[PDB]
Amino acid sequence: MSLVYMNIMMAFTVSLTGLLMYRSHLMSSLLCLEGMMLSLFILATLMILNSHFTLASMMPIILLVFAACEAALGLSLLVMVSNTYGTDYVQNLNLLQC
Amino acid sequence: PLNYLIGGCAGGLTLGIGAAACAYMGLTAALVKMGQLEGWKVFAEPKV
Amino acid sequence: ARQWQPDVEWAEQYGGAVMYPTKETAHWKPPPWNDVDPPSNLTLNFGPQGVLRLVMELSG
Amino acid sequence: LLDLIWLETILPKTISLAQMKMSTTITSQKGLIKLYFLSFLITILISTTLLNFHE
Amino acid sequence: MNPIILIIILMTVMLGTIIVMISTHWLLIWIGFEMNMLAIIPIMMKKHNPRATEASTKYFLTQSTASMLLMMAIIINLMFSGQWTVMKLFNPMASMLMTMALAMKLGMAPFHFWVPEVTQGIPLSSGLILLTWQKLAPMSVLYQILPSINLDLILTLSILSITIGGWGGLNQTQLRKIMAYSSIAHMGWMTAVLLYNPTMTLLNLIIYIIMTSTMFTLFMANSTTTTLSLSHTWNKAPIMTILVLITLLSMGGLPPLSGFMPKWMIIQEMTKNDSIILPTLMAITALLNLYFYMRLTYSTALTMFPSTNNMKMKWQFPTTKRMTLLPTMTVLSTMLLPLTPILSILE
Amino acid sequence: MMTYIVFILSIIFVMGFVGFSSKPSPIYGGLGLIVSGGVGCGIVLNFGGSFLGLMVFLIYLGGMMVVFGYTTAMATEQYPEVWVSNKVVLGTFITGLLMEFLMVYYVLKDKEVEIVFKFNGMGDWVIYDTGDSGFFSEEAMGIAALYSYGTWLVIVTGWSLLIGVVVIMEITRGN
Amino acid sequence: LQYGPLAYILGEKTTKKMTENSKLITVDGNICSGKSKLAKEVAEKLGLKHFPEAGIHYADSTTGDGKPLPVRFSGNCSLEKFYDDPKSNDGNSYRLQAWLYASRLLQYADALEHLLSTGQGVVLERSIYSDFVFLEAMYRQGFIRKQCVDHYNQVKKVTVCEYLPPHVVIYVDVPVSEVQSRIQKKGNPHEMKITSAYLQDIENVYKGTFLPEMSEKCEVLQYSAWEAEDAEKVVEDIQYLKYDKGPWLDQDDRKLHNLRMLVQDKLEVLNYTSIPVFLPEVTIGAHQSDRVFQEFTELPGRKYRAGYNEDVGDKWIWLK
Amino acid sequence: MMTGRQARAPLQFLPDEARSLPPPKLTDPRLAYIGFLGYCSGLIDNAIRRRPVLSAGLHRQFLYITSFVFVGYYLLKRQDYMYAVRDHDMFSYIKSHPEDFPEKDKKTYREVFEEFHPVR
Amino acid sequence: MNLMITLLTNFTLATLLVTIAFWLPQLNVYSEKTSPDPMGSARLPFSMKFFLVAITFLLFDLEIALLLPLPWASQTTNLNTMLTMALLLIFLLAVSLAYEWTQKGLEWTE
Amino acid sequence: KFYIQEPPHGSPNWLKVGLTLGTSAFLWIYLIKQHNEDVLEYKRRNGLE
Ligand SMILES: CCCCCCCCCCCCCCCCCC(=O)OC[C@H](COP(=O)(O)OCCN)OC(=O)CCCCCCCCCCCCCCCCC
Ligand SMILES: Nc1ncnc2c1ncn2[C@@H]1O[C@H](COP(=O)(O)O)[C@@H](O)[C@H]1O
Repeated sequence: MSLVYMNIMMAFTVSLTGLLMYRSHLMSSLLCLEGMMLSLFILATLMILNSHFTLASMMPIILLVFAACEAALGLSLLVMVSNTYGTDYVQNLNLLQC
Repeated sequence: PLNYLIGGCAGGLTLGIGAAACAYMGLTAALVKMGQLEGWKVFAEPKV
Repeated sequence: ARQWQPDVEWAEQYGGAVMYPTKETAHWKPPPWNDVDPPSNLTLNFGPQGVLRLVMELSG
Repeated sequence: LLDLIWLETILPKTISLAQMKMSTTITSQKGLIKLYFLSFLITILISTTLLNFHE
Repeated sequence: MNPIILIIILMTVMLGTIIVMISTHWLLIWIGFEMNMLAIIPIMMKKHNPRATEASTKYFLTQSTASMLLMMAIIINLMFSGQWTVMKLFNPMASMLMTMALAMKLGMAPFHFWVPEVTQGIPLSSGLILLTWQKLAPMSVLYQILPSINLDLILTLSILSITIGGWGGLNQTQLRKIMAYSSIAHMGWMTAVLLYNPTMTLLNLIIYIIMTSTMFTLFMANSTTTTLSLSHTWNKAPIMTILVLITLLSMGGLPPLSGFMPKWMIIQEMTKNDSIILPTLMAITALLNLYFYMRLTYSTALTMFPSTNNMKMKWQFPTTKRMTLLPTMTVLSTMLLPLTPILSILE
Repeated sequence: MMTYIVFILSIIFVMGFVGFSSKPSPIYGGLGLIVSGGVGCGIVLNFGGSFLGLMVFLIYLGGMMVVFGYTTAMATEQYPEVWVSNKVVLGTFITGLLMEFLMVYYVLKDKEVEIVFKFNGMGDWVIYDTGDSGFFSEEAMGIAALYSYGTWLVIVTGWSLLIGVVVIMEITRGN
Repeated sequence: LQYGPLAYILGEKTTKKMTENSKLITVDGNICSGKSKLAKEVAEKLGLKHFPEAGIHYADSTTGDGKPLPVRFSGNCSLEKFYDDPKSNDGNSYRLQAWLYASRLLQYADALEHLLSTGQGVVLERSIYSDFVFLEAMYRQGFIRKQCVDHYNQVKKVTVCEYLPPHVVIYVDVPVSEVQSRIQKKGNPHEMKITSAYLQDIENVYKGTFLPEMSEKCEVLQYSAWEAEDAEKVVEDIQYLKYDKGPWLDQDDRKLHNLRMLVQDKLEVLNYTSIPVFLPEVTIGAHQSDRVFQEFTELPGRKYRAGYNEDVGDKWIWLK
Repeated sequence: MMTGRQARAPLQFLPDEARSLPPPKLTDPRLAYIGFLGYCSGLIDNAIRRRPVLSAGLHRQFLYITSFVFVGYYLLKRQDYMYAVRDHDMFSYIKSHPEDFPEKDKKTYREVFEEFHPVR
Repeated sequence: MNLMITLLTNFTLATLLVTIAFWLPQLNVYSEKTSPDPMGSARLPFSMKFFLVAITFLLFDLEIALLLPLPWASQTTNLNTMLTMALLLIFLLAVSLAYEWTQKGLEWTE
Repeated sequence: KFYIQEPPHGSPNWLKVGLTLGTSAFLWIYLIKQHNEDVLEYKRRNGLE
C-alpha cells in the first residue's frame, strides 16, 4: 500500500514490540501503549483528511478522549501498585501464580 | 501407510518413552498418509 | 468395615497451591483464605538555610 | 503380567503419564507478565510472518 | 463501595456491552469496549487487596492491547474500504487483527495467559461477571464479521484453546482457576462452530453462561474458593453438595445433561461440513476436561470428606445469602436436553 | 528535498518510537514520546489538520503526557549522573545530539531511494488542496458537527468521562 | 435480610443513630477478677446493653429455644475437663479454646450488630481481641502444641482484620494471690485445679502483649482490685475521655454499611473459623460428623429454617 | 444462517406471519415438561433454604410453575415459527431452482445390481 | 514555512543563550569545589492528593477538549440540538466537579 | 412462643404472598386469553371454522 501510512504502521508495530517485551517498569508498558494510541490517532487523521470525509473528523478526537481517559485509568492502577510495593516493578506483580 | 508407520517409529526411536513414541508417531504419520490418500480435511472449508 | 471414608492423608493431598507437587511447584505456598495479603510519613529538616531548626514529622 | 501390568501400562497409565507431563509443562507458569507478553509476541512473530494467516 | 455507585457502574458495564451489541459503526464498537473495561475495573477492586490490584493491572494491560489492535483493524478497514459499517472486513490483514483482538478480549489461547490469574485475584461475583457478561460483546462482533474471519486462524485458536483449557485443569485446587480454564476450553468450543453455524455459537454461549452462573452462584452460596474448602459442603448444607456436582457434570459435557447439548450440536454442524477429524480431537480433549473435573467430583461427593469442630456452630445458622436464580439456573443447566430443538429461537 | 517533508517527519516519527520502545527509562521514555508526538503532530498539520494537531499539543502532549511525566516523577527514585565541568555536562550532550541528527540523515541512503523513487508520493500524495473548499476548513466543520449530528456520540462520551471520574475516585481510595 | 443495600438507599444511615453514648466497651481481667459484676454495673449506669461472657453454649443461647444444647452438638469440649486434665490426650485444650474463639466471634458480631442497628452501646466481657492471652498462656504451660498456635493465628489473621477495636478497654489488676483467694473461696471443685504459673502467664500476656498493642488502637482504662469496686469512678473515667485514636473516627455511612452487612450474615462471620487446616484436636472424621449432624437434624426446631418447624408449633407454613 | 430473513424486520419475537401458524396446545408435552421444570425449581428452592420441600411456599411453587409455563409457551411459539420459516424457505428455493434439484429416476431392484457378499 | 523558520530561529536563539550561559563562565578557572537540603538521605514518599489533582486535570481537560468546537458549532442550523448538547457537556463537567466535591476529593488541596 | 429470637419468616409476608398469587393468576389468565386469541387468529387466517 502507501508509504507514509506504512511508516505510521511501522511505528505502531515498533511500539507494539516495545509493549510486548517488558524490561522493568509498568510505566514503560503504559508509554508503549500510549505510543500505540498516538500512532492510531496519526493514521486515522491522515486517512480522514485524505478522503475529505468530513463527519469523521470528530472521530480522532473521540479516539483521543476515551483512550486518554483509558490512560488515566492505567495510571491509577500503577499508583496503587506503587502504593503496595514502593516501586512499579512488574516482577512484584506475580502473586497470582497460585 | 505401513512405510510411514515405519517412519513414525523411526522418528520415535530418535525421540527418547521409546515404544510409546514409536506407536504414537507411527499412528500419526499413518493418519497423515491416509489423509493424503482419502483426502481428509483437518481445516475443512465451510460448505453447507 | 462399614464403608471407607478417608484418612486425613487423603484429604491433605488435595490441598496446597498445586494438585501434584513437582520440583518447581513445591515451594509455592497456598494463598490466604480471605485473599488479603500482609502489606511511614515524611520527615523534613528545615535547617538554618532569627535562626531556628525544625524537624518535621509531616504526613502529606 | 498381561492385565495387572502391561494392559494396565499402555491404556490407563502411560497415557495419563503423558497428560500429567504435558500439564506440568503447561501449568508451571511463574506468573511473570514479561514472559506472558513475550509468549504473545512469539505468537505474533510466528503467525504473521511464517504461518501466513493475513493472506 | 457506595451502592448507588455500584448500580451506576453495573449499568455502565451493561451499557457498554449493549453499545457493542446494537451499533452499526466501528467507532461505537470501540467506545462500547472502552466503556465496558472502564466500568468493570472497580468491580474487580471491590475488596481493595493487592491481588485485586494485580488482577486489574493484568486485565487492563491485556484489554487495552486488544482495544488498540481492534482500532488498528478498524483503521485498516477504513483504508481499504473508506467506510464504517459493522459488516465483513475488506482486508485479511484487518480481519486477522480483529480476530486476534477479539481472541484477546475473550482470553482464547495463546492469549489465555491472563484468564486464570485475574479470575484468581478478584471475588466470585466479579469473576462471574468476567466469565459470563464479558464474553457477550466480542462474540457479538465475531457474529457480525464472520464473512471475513479466516478459517484456518479461527480453527487454530479454537483447538489450541480447547487443548490448553484442557491441560490447565490438572494442577489446580483453586475453583476460580478451574472455572477460568473451563472458560478457555468453552471459548474454543464456541469459535469452533462459528464459521459453520453461529446459531450453535449462541447456543453454546447461553448454555455456558447458565452453567457458569450456576457454579459461581453455588460458590457464593457456600463462600468456598478452593477444592479443599469445597470439600466441607457435605456437613454444612447437604443439598448444596450435589447441585455443584451435577452442574459440573453438565459443564464437562455429559449426557443426559444439557451441557452435552452444545458440543454434540457443534459436532452435528461439523460432520455436515466434512470435518470428521477436528470435532473428534476437540471432544477427546473435552473428555480430558471430564477426566480432571470428574476427579474434582470424586473429591467433593466422595473420599476427601473430613470436617472440623467449628462446623458444628454453622449448623445453628441458615444461609441468609441471596441465592438469586440458583434453583432456576440449576434446573436450566441440567434438564434442558429434552428441549434441545429450542435452539431455533437463536437464529 | 523540501517536497518530501511529511515523509521525512514520518521517518523521524518511526525513529522516535525506537527512542522509547527500547525503553531506556520511563522518564526518557516520556521524553521520546513527547518528541514523537511533536513530529507526528507536524505530519498532521502538514495535511491541513490544524485543529487536530492542536489537539495533539493541547490534549495529548500538554494534557496527558504532563500527567504521565507527573506520575513518573512520583516514582522511579532518581540518582545523579556525570557532572564534570563543561567538557562533559554539555559537550557530550551536543555531540550525542549531533550523532542523533547524523543518524537521522544517515538512513537516507541507497536502501531508501529504491523505496522513495519507485513509489514517489511527493508530486501526487498530498492532495488535501484538491480544488476549492470555500470559506471554511472542512476539518473544522466536521469537528463542529459533533454537537448537531453527534448527539449519541457526545452522550456516550460524556457518560464515559463522568464514569471515568467516578471509577478513578473509587479505585484510588484504598477503603 | 431485613437490612440490606436497599435500606441504605432508602435512608437508613447508621451514623444517624451514632451518638456519644454509642460505645463498645470491653471489660478485661483475670479468671476471678470480679469484673462480671462491674460490667453489669456499667450497664446500669451508662445505659448500655450488657453481653455476658461467651461460654460453651453462646450460640445455643442465641438460636433455637435459647437453651444450651447437649455437648456433642455444641463444642464437643468441656471447660471442667480442661480444669481436670489440661494435658489430656484427645486435645480438649485447643478444641475448647477454638470453640470459645468462635463463640466470642459470634458475641462480637452480635455486639456490633446491636450497636449499628440500634445506636445503643454494648459492654462485652473478654472480647476476641483478648482471647489469645489464654491461648499463649496455655502454650506456655505445654497444654497445647505449636501447630495449635499456628492454627489459631491463621484463624485470627483471617477473621479479626475485618472488624474495629472497642472504644474502651477496661482492664482490672488483680494479682495471682487474690485470684487464687477468690478461686478457693468460689467453691467450684474443678476450677480450683488451676495452677499458679498458668494464672501468672495469663497476667503476663495481659500486661506485656495485650495492653501495649491495644494502647495504640484504642484507649484503655486500668484499675486495681478495690478501685474497680466503685462503678461511678469508672463511669466518670469513661465519660470524661477524649476519643482521639482508633479507626472509629474515619467511619462514614459506607464503611459502617459494609460492616453492618458483614456482621448480620452469621455464616460469613463464622466462615473462616472452620478453615480446612487439618489439626488433630479439631479434625472430626466423616462418620462422626455424619452421625452428629443427623442427630442434630432431629432436635426439636432444628429440622428446617426457624419459621418452618411443625414439631415446635409453626403455623402458616404452606403459605411461607 | 437465516439472519437475512430477520433483517428487514428486526427484534420481532413473534412476527405477524407467525399468527398464520397453529399455536401449541395447553396440553403440549413440551409445555408440561417446562411446567415440570418449574416444579423442580420450586422443590430445589425449598430445599436449598431448608424449608419443608413439598409443604412450604405453595404460592412460590405455583409461581415457579406458572412463570416457566408462561415463558415456555412463547418459546414454543417462536420455535414452531422458526422451523416453519426454515421449511418455507427450503420449499421456495426448491421450487425456484428445478435445475439444481432434478427428479431422480427411481429404479426398481430388478434393474439395480448389488454385489452379493457371502457370509460364511 | 514562515512558522517553521520562526520556530527554528526561536530554538536557535534559545540554544544560543543556553550555550552562552554555560560556556562563558567556564572560561574561568575559579575553583574545583567539594563536599556535597531539607532531606539528606530520605526516600520520596508518594502523595495520593497530587495524583488525584493530576487525574482531575486530565479528565476535565478531556471535557474541555470536547467543549472546544463550540465557536464553530454556534454557526450550525440545528441550534436546539447544539444548545442541548453544549449545556449537557458543561453540566456533565459540573456533575464530575460535584462528585469530586462530595466524596472528599478536593481536600487538603481543596 | 418457641424461639429466643424472632425469625424473619415466623409470619407469612402477606404483601409478598398476595403479589405472588396475583401475579401468577394474572399470568394464567393472560396466557389463556393469549391462547384463545391465537386460536381465533389461526382459524381466521386459515379458515378452519
Ligand atoms: C441471545 C442471548 C443474549 C444474552 C442473554 C442474557 C445473558 C445474561 C448474562 C448474565 C451475566 C450475569 C453476571 C452476574 C450479574 C451481574 C451483577 C452481579 O454480579 O450481581 C450479583 C450480585 C452482587 O452482589 P454482591 O454483594 O457484590 O455479592 C458478592 C458478595 N458481597 O449478587 C450476588 O452475588 C448474589 C448471588 C447470586 C447472583 C446470581 C446472578 C445470576 C445472573 C445470570 C442468570 C443466568 C443468565 C440469564 C438467563 C439465561 C440467558 C443466557
Ligand atoms: N484458657 C482458659 N482457661 C480457663 N478458662 C477460660 C480460658 N479461656 C477462657 N476461659 C473462660 O473464662 C471464664 C472465667 O471467667 P469468670 O466467668 O469471671 O470466672 C471461664 O469460666 C471460661 O469460660
